[PDB]
This record gives sequence, C-alpha cells and structure tokens, in this order.
Amino acid sequence: FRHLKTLYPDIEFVDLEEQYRLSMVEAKKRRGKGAPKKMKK
Amino acid sequence: TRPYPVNVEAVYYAPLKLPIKYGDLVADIQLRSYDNENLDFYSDFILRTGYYLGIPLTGPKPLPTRRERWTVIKENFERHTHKRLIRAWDTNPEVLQMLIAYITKHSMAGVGMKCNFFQRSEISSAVGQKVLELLDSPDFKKHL
Amino acid sequence: QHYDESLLSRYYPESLLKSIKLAQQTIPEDTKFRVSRNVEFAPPYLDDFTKIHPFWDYKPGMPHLHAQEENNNFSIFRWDQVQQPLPGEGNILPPGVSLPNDGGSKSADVAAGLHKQTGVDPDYITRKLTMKPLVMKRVSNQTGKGKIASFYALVVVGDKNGMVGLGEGKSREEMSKAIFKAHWDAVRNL
Amino acid sequence: NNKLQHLNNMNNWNTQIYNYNKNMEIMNTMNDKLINKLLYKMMTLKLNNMNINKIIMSKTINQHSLNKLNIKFYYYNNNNNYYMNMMNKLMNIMNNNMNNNLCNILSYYYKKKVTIEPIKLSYIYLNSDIFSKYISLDHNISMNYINNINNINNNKYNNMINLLNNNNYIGNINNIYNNMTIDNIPMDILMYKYLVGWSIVKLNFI
Amino acid sequence: ADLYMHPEKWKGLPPQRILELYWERMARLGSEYKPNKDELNALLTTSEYSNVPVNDIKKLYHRGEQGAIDINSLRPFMFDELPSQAQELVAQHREQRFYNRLAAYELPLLAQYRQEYKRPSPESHPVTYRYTSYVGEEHPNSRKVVLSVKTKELGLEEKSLHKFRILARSRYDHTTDIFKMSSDKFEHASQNARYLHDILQRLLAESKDLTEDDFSDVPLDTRHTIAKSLRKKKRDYEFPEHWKRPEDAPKKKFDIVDQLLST
Amino acid sequence: GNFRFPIKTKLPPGFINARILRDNFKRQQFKENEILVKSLKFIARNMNLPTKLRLEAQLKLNALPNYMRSTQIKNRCVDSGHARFVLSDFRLCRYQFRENALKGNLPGVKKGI
RNA sequence: ACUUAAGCAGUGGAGCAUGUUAUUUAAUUCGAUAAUCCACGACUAACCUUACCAUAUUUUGAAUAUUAUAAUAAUUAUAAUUAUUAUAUUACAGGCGUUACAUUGUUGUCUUUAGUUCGUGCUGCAAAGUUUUAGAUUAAGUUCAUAAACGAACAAAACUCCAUAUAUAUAAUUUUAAUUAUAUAUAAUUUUAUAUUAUUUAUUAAUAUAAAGAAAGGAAUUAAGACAAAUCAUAAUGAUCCUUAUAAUAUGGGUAAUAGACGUGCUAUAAUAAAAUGAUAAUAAAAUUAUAUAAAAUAUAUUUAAUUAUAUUUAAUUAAUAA
Ligand SMILES: [Mg+2]
Ligand SMILES: [Mg+2]
Ligand SMILES: [Mg+2]
Ligand SMILES: [Mg+2]
Ligand SMILES: [Mg+2]
Repeated sequence: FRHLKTLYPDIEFVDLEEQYRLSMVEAKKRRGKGAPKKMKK
Repeated sequence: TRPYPVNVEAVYYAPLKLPIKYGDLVADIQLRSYDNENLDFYSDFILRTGYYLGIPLTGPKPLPTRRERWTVIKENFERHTHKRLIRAWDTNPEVLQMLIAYITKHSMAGVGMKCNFFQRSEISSAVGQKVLELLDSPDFKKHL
Repeated sequence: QHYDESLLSRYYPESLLKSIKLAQQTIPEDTKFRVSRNVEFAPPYLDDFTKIHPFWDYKPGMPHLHAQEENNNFSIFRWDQVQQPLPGEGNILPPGVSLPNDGGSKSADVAAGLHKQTGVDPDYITRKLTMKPLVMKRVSNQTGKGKIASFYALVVVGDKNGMVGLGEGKSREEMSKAIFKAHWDAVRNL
Repeated sequence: NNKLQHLNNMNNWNTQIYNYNKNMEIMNTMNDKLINKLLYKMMTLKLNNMNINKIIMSKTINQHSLNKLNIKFYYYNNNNNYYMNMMNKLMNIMNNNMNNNLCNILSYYYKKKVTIEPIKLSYIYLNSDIFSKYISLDHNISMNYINNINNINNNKYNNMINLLNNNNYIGNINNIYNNMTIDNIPMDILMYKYLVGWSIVKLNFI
Repeated sequence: ADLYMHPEKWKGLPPQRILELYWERMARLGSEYKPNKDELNALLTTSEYSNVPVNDIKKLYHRGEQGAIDINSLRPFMFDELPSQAQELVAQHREQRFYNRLAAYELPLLAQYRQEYKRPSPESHPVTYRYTSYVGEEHPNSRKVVLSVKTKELGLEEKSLHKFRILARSRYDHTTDIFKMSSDKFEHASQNARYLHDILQRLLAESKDLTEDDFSDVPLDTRHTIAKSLRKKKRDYEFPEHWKRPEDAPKKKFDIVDQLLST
Repeated sequence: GNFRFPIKTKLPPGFINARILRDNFKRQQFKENEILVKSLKFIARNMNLPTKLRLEAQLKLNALPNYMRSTQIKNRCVDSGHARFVLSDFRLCRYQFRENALKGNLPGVKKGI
C-alpha cells in the first residue's frame, strides 16, 4: 500500500486498518494513556 | 433451411481422429488437473487442433488418479489429481510445435501440461570451483 | 455435406468462407460423425457462431481469461454500469410476478380477501361500510419460558342503513394486524 | 453434462491451478492470498474529505492458465459523461493505464501475463460475500423449470423421430435442431437464477 | 487508427466518438493526463447530443467530481440482473461458445500448414532422444534428456557388440536389448543432448576398437535386469493349446432378412 | 541500531512476527552461504587430503555463526507463525490448513468422503 | 431407555518407553483446586524449535505517516520540480504480560429436535384451546389410524455421494496392471406366488417355503437450549500493564535431575510355540520420490557363499514407465 501513492497519484487510497490504528492511538492520546516516550540513547 | 457446412457440424459431434499409418510415437501429452470437466474439454480441443493440423492423435487415455490425504485432529481432507494422456504419431516436429503453441495460447484454467518429445536421429561445478578457491586461499595454502 | 462456394457466400460472411473451404477439403464427404458421450463440446442449442450475442458471448474489449485482444487495446473505459445488459426483453421476470410496484391498507386487503374467501362484493365493503374500534387491549399469557403478549381488538362495522357486524381479532405481532383481523371478522358477521 | 445447468467443481476453489512443480503451486497460492488482501485494501477511495466511497468486492477468483492469469472479481459501488469518478479511475488503473497499470506489476510479480476482470453487481444481495461485507458496515419456479426442460428434451426427441420416419449419423444438423435456438434454450435452462431464501450470511439461489 | 493520442483530430467526428475518445485518452493517460485545447473545443460541440449546458461541461471538465458535487441501499429488485453464481454459469457458457466458434472458424485455417511425415528411415535413424517440456512452468526436470537405442541397430560386429553391452553395465537390458542413458546435469536440455551424444560416440568408438581389447571372455552380467524384472509381476502363462475345443464355438445362423436386404 | 541481525534481509511479504523474521534470516543466509559450507565440508570429509587441511576445514566450520547452519531452519506456518503441526504441502499449521481448506483457498483440497 | 447384570475374546503383578504428579533445581516453560474421580497438547525439544534459567548484548526496533540533510535517476534550466535510496525524526512499533481483564466469534460436552412459529377455519363472553389421541406399527419416527381442522415455510425424510454389479467411450495391450485405468449412464428402499399363525381378518404383519435377482454395507447433510475456554495454539476487538524492559539478539544450560505415586503403550514369563532355512524367487493394498529416492555391483565386519549393517558409486525415475 505504501507504494500506491507513488504509482497512482490521481487516485487517493484509504487503508482502513491504519486509520483505525491512528484513531485508537488518538483515543489513548486523549486520555493520557499514551506510550511513555522512548529513552534517547 | 440454412446451409451449415462441415466445420460447424463437426463441433456438434465427437472429434475426428486421423488413422496412424506407420506407428512412430513422436509426442506424449499428459494433461493433469484437480477437476475433470476442464480437463476433458481441453483434451477434446487438443484432439480437434491435432486433426486440423493433420496430426494422428490416439485419444485421452485415462491414467490412474492420484489421491493425497490429510487428517486434522478428526476431519479428513483430500485432493484428487486427475490425469489424461494424448499421444501423437507420424508427423513432423514443426507440426508438433504449432500444435503445442496454439493449444498453449488457448489453454483452460486449472489444467497443467507435460509434453515429452521423441526425436529419432542418426547415430552420429559451482562447488568444485569454490573448493579450488579455498584450497588456494592463504588459510589452506599455509598448511602445505 | 458439401456445398458449392456461392451458396455459402450468400449465406455466410466472407472471412468465414475461407475457413469453410478448408474444412470442406479437410473433412472427407463420406465422413461419419459419432456423437460424444462423456464431454459435450457443443452448445445444447444450434448455432453457426457467426454473430456475437452481447450477453451469451464475451464482450469485445472486456478483459478475461481468454481475451485475444492485445493487452493494452481493451475498449472498456467506463465502469459505471453493468457491462453486459440482459438479453431478450431485458428482464428476467418469473412466469408470474406478484410485485404491484416492483414487478418489472386495511380496507382494500379486507375487501379482496373477503371476495376471495366468501364472495362478498369488494366495492360495497370499501365504499359503504364504516369501522370504529370498540375495544383495544393487550392480553398476556404465562408460559414456562416466559410471558407472551398479544393484542386484542374488537371492532364494529356497518353501512348505517340497517346492517351491523362485530369482529374480534388477535395478533401477537402488532395491534394493526389485530384491527385487520377484527375488520375481517366483522365483515363476515354482518 | 451441460455448463449452463451446473457449476464446475473447479469454481469451488478460489485459486484454480495445477503445476507439475508443486512448490510453484504453493507460491502461486500464497501470491493469490496476498494480492487479494492488497486488492481489498485498495477498494476505499476518498476525494479530499467527506467523499469516502467504499467499494465492496467479493473474494478474488484466480484463474491460472498455462500462459496467463486472470483475476476475476465482483464489486459493488454506490453530466457523468464529461468526467471520471474514483471507481472508474480505480478500474482504469487496474487495466487501462499505459505506464504503470496494476496488471503489469502483477505480471512482474507472477512472472506470467496477468489480467484483472472487475464485474459490477448492481445489488448487494446477489453475492453472499459482498452482502456480508456490506452489512458488516419457489415451487412454481421448480415446476416450470422441470416442465420446460422436459419440453426441450421432447422437442429434440420429436425432431429426431420425425427425421427418422422421413454408423449413427442421421441427417442434416438443422433438422435435428429445427426450433431449438439461442432465444429459447439458453436462458430457460440456466440455473441458480432466482434468490429463493436467505438467512442473515447464506443466500439460497434456485 | 491513432485518433485518441493526437489532440488535433476530434473536429468533425460523431458526438459519441468524441466522448469515447475523451474517455480513452483520460483513462489511458491517468496521472500524466493534462488539459488540452482541442479536446475541450471538441467537447463543446457535444452539448446538443446529451442533456448538458455548455458552461456545465466546461466546469465538469475543469474540476472533475467536485465541480459536479457543487452543481442505493437495499433497493427493490427489478429482475434486471443475475446472481453471482448464475453469472458464473453464464461465464462458463461464454467460454464454451468462445471455444466452439474458435473450432468452427479458425481451426479449419490451420490445415494450410500441414506437411507430410517424412519418416526417418528406421535403420539409419535408430537413436531416439526424449526431451521433456513442462509447459508454462519452471520445472528442473525440463533439462533431462534420455538417449535410448536398441543395441542391434548399432553398427557393430559380434565382438564389438559384446564389448558395447559389457561396458554399458546397468544401462543395458538384455531382455529388451535397449541401451538407455539419462542426462540432466547441465542447465539446459540441449547441453545434455550434446553430452549424451558425445558419450555415445566415445562408447561406440572404443567398442569398435578391438586392437588392444580382450572383453570376449567376460560373461554379460544381468543381475540388475534380474532384479528389475523380479520387482514386477509376470503374466507369462497362457491357456494350454490342447485344452482349446473349437467344435463348441458359436456357429453363425442363417437369417434371410439381411440376405435379401443385401441381395 | 536499525536491524536485529548482522546482514540486511528483506521483510517477508505476509504475516510477520519475531520468530518468522528469525526463520527468514536463517533461510536467506543459508542460501548465501550454502556453497561455502558445502566446500568446507568436502575439504573436511575428504580423507585423501592431508590431515591439517581437514582440521582447518573443521575448525572453520565450527567458527561459522548460527544463521548459516542447515539444521537450524524450521518450517513455520506462514499465516500464524506456529512452528508445530506444519504441513509442508501448504506450509500451514493444521488449524490454518483446516480454515483455508474450508474457505477454498487451497487449490484442489476437499472434504474426505 | 443411557449405563449396568450376564456370555465371549482379552489385557492385567516384572523390565523398558512415554506422560502427569510430587520433590529437587538456577530453570526444571505453560495447564487443575466449590469434597466420588480428574493439572495429562505433541505429525519427532542435541543447537533452532523455545515459550524457562545464567551471562553478555540491541534500543523508532517489523510496519504507517510527518519533517529535514546525502547519492541516484527523470525532466525543465548550475538551480526548480518530482520520485527512489540511505541517515536521523516521534507518534510509536513490539509483547508466548494479565480472564482475580471482559464481550462477540467460535471449539467442543449434554439434552430436546414428528417438532416451533405463521396463516386461515372452528369452540369458549373471554384469558385461551385446537381437542378423538395419553392411538396403532417398527428394533427405532421407519410406518399407519382417527378427529374442527387444513395449510405453507424450514427440519426430517426423500434426495446426494461412496462402495458393489453391469453398459458405452477412451488405450495404435511397450507407461500393460485390458484381471487394468477414469468419464458418462443404469440398478434396489429389492419385486413376486403361495402355506401356516396372528390380524383393525385383507388389498395386513410374523415367519417358512419356492421364483427373478450381483445387490450385502456406509458417510454426509438443521436448528434451539445448556454447560465448559485463555496451549482460546480455535481467533478478533477492546480494557488494563512493560516501554534500558514483561520488548530484541548471541553463547551455554534446562524442558531428560529421582525418594516416590498413578495412567498409556512395547517386550517377556516356552511345545494349540519360539528359533534357523526355504532363487528360475508362495500371495497384497495404499502411498512416496526437484528442499529426492536411492538399484545392481565392489569392499569390510567375516566366514565358500548366503543373511544383516555400514563404506565406495550413482543405473533409471521426477514417475500407470525406475526406486
Ligand atoms: Mg529441524
Ligand atoms: Mg538459545
Ligand atoms: Mg534448546
Ligand atoms: Mg500494542
Ligand atoms: Mg516474551
């Protein structure tokens, strides 16, 4: 799916699974249940 | 009523087969598929193609069906490989090439082929390379 | 059998003519044809295959398994509609349809069913009779699994000129069906 | 014995293939699965925002021939002359684009020629898979069918006995099939024509 | 026929033709599609054919779906379509008709490429090569070649033939008198054919050589053939000759009907 | 830093988990190092050659990393990543094999009669 | 009426194999516990598998997207743009973490499935009932009878598919097993004629005799309840928890330790039973061989040979052909 934007610029493809994952991250983001920031080396 | 020539009539009947004159076996065509309807239809088409190409073809000899079985722990699953055989006799290699190319052009789904060609004719090392290189290398040549 | 060239020329396209010539010289005239048994290569009907039927034959330009068109010569560029429309009338209706709006109220149904079942005149029922519901209630029955509710309707119908009838109807599903049954019974009890 | 009155047992399987090289057959099955999932992912199309069309398509039928692959699938969608909507662009990139159409990339993927065949279904209850994916977001007929089949059989019988009363080759083909024709035989003999039952997903067609 | 690619030639065409060419160019070009002057001017003429105002077609051309937006579920069944399964059956019949037409009107055109079978004269063409071709597959066994020859037709005298058979070892079968060799080591089948032919020339050359060769006193070994035959069932027996009694055979009976029908 | 394994290996095209990734790494590295390992084994197992070369070959064989060994490759389900009850005819565990056979994804498979 | 009681055939005290439990262990990865009994998945655990222990060791990691610097190309014109490929970039990815963290999906176990609704008709003022019948028959829903009840839909049955017996086609009987192979088709739920005994008494069952029969077995296919589940390894989604650690890689170890305890199998405890031998080779079926199989031969155990096990060497076969 990553390759599609390069191949077919006119057509705009929505991958539903990534939208669901992003919305779930936002939902956990809203309630402060987000993952702790990864330690910088 | 409406004239219907011989070609259209031949479609509505079993494929015509040319007689074998000499008896030389030039090509064996084995068709195998997991279902039989497509298999027999394609065999019939090959027979018609061979007839119109002038190729004596014996016919689709039924060969033993292979049965693969699997057990899921107790459900039984199985796959049947149906196999047909068509043999070609007394014709030139070029005509076999035309037959095979044409029937490959118009093949049917789910059917696989093997073509064995008999050509009567007149009487008249990657690992090894690597082993030599290692033996030349200065980790093995240093032990001579 | 064998036909002379002109007779086929008038009755067949020119391109197919050369195929028919080669078939004529290829198939002996004394040929005997035996029907096949295991595999039916030909259609059940009779056809000379000269013309392409839009429904029963692969559409020209449509990609498919046996597409003989060059891969980039397909002529299907608008995908909005169903590509191959239905043949014949354009419809697939069963021998008798029964859809009054898609085939290719209480008073009306009461009148029709009553004329069908007892011979009563529909027009008299629809025009002259008037219904007023008298009793409308919910009655329950206990059962081992649970309590089951039903709707009871008692209605009175009459033409206001000396004919009056009483009808009772029960329905577990809806009160409207109970009123329908009560109207039916009241018409029967005139 | 007739292809208008039965469904080929080959059509039962989504990937219909036989290869002498069994490893290539397994590879083709895996490729069919993965490409089917990718085709599933490509079926949603939005134009800017608030224009999210979702095409529901059944599972793909991968017809493997010796010199070609055909990916057949059914799909549901939903002044039109002078522009292109998202679904039309999707199909045109499936087959019609000159430069980087999908079937060329799939041909490089499979190492054999590839074509894609989308077919539109104007309703949702004409396919169990499409119907299920969408909702995620008769005795007279039989009597007529049997009697009419008997009519065709008896008509061929009548033609043959008449031809006999006027090897096993009998006579001209036209007299054998005097009245049988494209208009009357095909549509009448076809099966699975009407939906006679359903249970929301199992659709019974007879 | 190159109408769609060059913008210059839409003028004067039937309206449906301009519309189809417009669709063709746009669909084929895809992302590389760009507006053109002549296509728009030709599309201006198509306003009469269909129910569209001129400015409306300009707008639709300019801005796609959204320009048109700025300007169903569980629907009743109209009996205008088939189920998917019935459509599969119709596809089967479409394939059947395609093949029927093909056999009807193209296969008769393959007779022009007929050629007579010049039989390779049996004695002077005794070596048969088997090549295998798995059509439409990359099968490693496509490289195997089999060279088989009935040893009698080899041009050899008794001592040379006996040497040939002795040196063949397991590759020679005394019962069927066949010498068969299989080669699949090289990548292609032609390389294996050359390999087999060269080995045959070596074997023949040194079998024909009897100058310093004394393999007459070595009996031919058949233990491999003995085992191969021992791994098969035999139906050698036959009905005893003396047991046959032709006297009791069915005797055909006279029937005058066919006599008069034929004479 | 960027990748768990010493050498860059492309991602499998289907279901992914850690054990599938390790399996794929070992498989690809076996592909690359097969010829070298076979040559080393030949030099080690060839009694014609001097003993010193045989011992050198054996020591070099022992020095190789684990992702080059042939035995360490284990067949895993390509749909769930399970390593047991894997059918090599489809490279699926018995459960995934069952579901795919019921759904018709496997060509030619049917229910037993 | 499951299950029991009876009859028959066994197995059953020992050794080993293989599980579970206990105990130990650094770990001996995971499984049950509301009082009969039950923690018990193995289509192969040396490494991998692997999930456990020890020691080191990796930190945007496996993906998606953002925002930036480097090379590659394509164009325009060194620059502009596009892409690709790296390096960062942080949302995060990841988790064989948790069922005392829940709900669907299902996976099974048990019961009921000639029965449940719907439509009419009829009885009762009505809630309701649908009646004889709480019938007969069979080994059993397999079959009848009656009566204000009669219908349609599912379900069941029929039907379907195996097996069997035949017919047609196909095979130039060297891919030979034509005694075979696989396509189509037919056939049966057996049909009859009498005798005797019962019978709702014949236009019925029990048998038995005679006649035509190749005809004698089998599987699948539906819903409704109710219980059990996290090796629910039969999954998904969500809840919560870790984010230098409960994530990830490598080396080795462990899953095989034994006082014991109980299951499951294999080998035995001798003569209605074990051993040796039995080459023109007594007699099969179903499988498997491109990530192979390994024939015959030579050599060593070893000894005239044979047998058996390895070694050397690959003959054919990628297959109705050879193994
Ligand atoms: Mg292993
Ligand atoms: Mg380890
Ligand atoms: Mg281990
Ligand atoms: Mg997570
Ligand atoms: Mg873990």
